[PDB]
Amino acid sequence: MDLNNAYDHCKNIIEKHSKTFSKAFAMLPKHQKRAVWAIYAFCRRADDIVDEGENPKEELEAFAVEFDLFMEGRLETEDPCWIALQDAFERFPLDPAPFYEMIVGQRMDLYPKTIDTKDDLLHYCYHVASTVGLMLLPVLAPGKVSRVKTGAIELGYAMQITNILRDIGEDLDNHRIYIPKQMMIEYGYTRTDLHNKKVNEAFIQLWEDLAQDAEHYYRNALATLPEYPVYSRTPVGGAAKMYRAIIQTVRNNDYQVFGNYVSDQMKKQIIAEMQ
Amino acid sequence: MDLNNAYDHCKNIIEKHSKTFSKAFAMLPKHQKRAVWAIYAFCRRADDIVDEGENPKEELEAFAVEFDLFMEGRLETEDPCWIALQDAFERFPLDPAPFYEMIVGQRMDLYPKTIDTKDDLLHYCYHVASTVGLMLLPVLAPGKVSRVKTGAIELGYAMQITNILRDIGEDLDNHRIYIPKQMMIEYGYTRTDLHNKKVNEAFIQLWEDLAQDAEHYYRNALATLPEYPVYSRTPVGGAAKMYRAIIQTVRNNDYQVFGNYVSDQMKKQIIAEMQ
Ligand SMILES: CC(C)=CCC/C(C)=C\CC/C(C)=C/CSP(=O)(O)OP(=O)(O)O
Ligand SMILES: CC(C)=CCC/C(C)=C\CC/C(C)=C/CSP(=O)(O)OP(=O)(O)O
Ligand SMILES: [Mg+2]
Ligand SMILES: [Mg+2]
Ligand SMILES: [Mg+2]
Ligand SMILES: [Mg+2]
Ligand SMILES: [Mg+2]
Ligand SMILES: [Mg+2]
Repeated sequence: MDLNNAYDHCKNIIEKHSKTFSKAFAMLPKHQKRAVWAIYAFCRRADDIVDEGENPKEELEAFAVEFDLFMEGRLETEDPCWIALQDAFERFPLDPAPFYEMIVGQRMDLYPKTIDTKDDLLHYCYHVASTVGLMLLPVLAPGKVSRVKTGAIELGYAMQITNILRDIGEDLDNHRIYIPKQMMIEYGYTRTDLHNKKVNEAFIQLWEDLAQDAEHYYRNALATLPEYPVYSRTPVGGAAKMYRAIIQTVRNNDYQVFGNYVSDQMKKQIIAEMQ
Repeated sequence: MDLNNAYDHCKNIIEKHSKTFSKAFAMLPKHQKRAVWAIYAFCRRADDIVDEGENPKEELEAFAVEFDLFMEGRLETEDPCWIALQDAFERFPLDPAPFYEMIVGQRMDLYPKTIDTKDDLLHYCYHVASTVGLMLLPVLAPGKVSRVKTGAIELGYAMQITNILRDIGEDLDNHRIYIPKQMMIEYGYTRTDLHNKKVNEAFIQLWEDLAQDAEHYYRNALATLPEYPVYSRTPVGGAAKMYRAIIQTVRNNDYQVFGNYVSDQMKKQIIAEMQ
């Protein structure tokens, strides 16, 4: 297909995966929006290989090999995702380094893993979420990367921690735990408590501890919003605030995370306030 | 109850939990056999708190506090397990140190844990299995503890590794993995493979690697059998060989450990050959 239809393929991927990010980034000007769709599709394919694929090691290694060929300018393909990404790399000064770092992060999920400390948690969040922010920065803030970089990394932390806090039960059903072990020890929330899906006062203490770290990172990220060009402020601030709202949604549902969505109407409220 | 009925309570515990250990240790002379029942009951209560209890941290801490009171000679109780254990400690020179170390091992199972290396695996096996052997040694080999000690520790390794190899699926269903992560990486057996309960050629390579380590430890332990007094050789050698036979049982069932017992008749064959 031609470039328009290659980008349209990527628009469908983001629209199907995330109402929050699709709605936020649709507000960008044309070529920035299309580049974000292509970059998002690269992240989505990597994460889907590891989180949903049948042999994730072999399939992720093949994905990494293809991206190597892509960066050498030598990938010949009809895959719409690569056609779109080729244009984005040629149209904006995208840096391959965070793309490689994302693949490093996805490798972290291939084998059994225990998060021991908050520092362990942030190392994981950096490689699977902060890198996405770094991938997007040349599109969202041309010429201003170094002054918004730290906020973008911390927005990554905030969003990934939020994801983890929403998904404790879903991840447990998949034999994954991202809650730091030292935090379960600090608050007396045992593996047996988690296994029984117990929402007790120790659970809430631990959950709120992590949630407050996420809230701190969101606040730090939002403080950098005036340094973005005007056309990125509502997309980035809107993405940040709709994802942050997952936290209060879980609180309002009494921390029941063993069975949470910001409502369509609430997303529209947040976007309207940004605008 | 009196001492006879307190020990009988412990005989029932071992008979219900393990046909292998009950059959092996019933072959000991009277007072050694009764002491082994009491020591086994102490191990069984600790492991059951952590593996089957409802709040294992609080319940294991209370168990540890009671054992502290017991060792000070100040526990007043009607619990048959403590009455039996009191007699065993007064009748034989039992060393409290491995009893404390067992509780350290049980604490290891309270919170999320990843075994990374074989050394990590052996550290766990030492604290939950080798300590049992060390607890029993003054009863099984009076005056010969230091010359049979290393074999007893390695028999602990062999038995716990065997237990782990038999129980991979049962432990996975309980959100526990004892297979070393570095071994899954070495052989290319991913967390997704394990989650799908796949018995492929990479699984068999990993399983056989661990099984051969266990076989090495069994051989080392059995080489020390001539240093035991005659009345302990069939109990210890018989316990060792019936538990080792779990390995070949799993092999004969094509490594299907996601749904294995040595048969009653096979246990009788092993005991008869020892005798
Ligand atoms: C606009 C800007 C500067 C940054 C926005 C993009 C960033 C930094 C992160 C996206 C983070 C997440 C959690 C995507 C969901 S993938 P998932 O739901 O499958 O998550 P999982 O694989 O369970 O971790
Ligand atoms: C006679 C002599 C010198 C030593 C014999 C006793 C020793 C060293 C170990 C007993 C080991 C095991 C695996 C008991 C099963 S408890 P379980 O089936 O619940 O195991 P788990 O809690 O899953 O690890
Ligand atoms: Mg995912
Ligand atoms: Mg993921
Ligand atoms: Mg998630
Ligand atoms: Mg057990
Ligand atoms: Mg146990
Ligand atoms: Mg077991």
